[PDB]
Amino acid sequence: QQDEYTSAGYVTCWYQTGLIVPPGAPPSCTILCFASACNDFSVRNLRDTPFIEQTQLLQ
Amino acid sequence: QQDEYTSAGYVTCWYQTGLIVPPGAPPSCTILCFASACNDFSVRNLRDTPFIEQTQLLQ
Repeated sequence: QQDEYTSAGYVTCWYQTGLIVPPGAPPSCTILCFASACNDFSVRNLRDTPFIEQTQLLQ
Repeated sequence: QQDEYTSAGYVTCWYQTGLIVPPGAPPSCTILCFASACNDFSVRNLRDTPFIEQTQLLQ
């Protein structure tokens, strides 16, 4: 839960030359992003995930 | 001269994905078949060829 302190820098992508697509191909293209930690990654504490919840004993 | 006995199996070719040809190229294409025996081929007897014939002494 990063605060202004212990935060991380912005990441951005900008055109350098401009995509050059020939007449026979569609001009638009789609780029996708894959994110995985490098080998040197570590965790330090353990806590409840604030993503899943429940209300009653589900039956 | 294969009979039902000592006959050989059928050979067939089917589309797996479908030819994908881009706008700049012609959609139709032509495939050709080359047939040659592998190294292990053998013949056993000798006989007249039933493909060529004659009528008289050609002069």
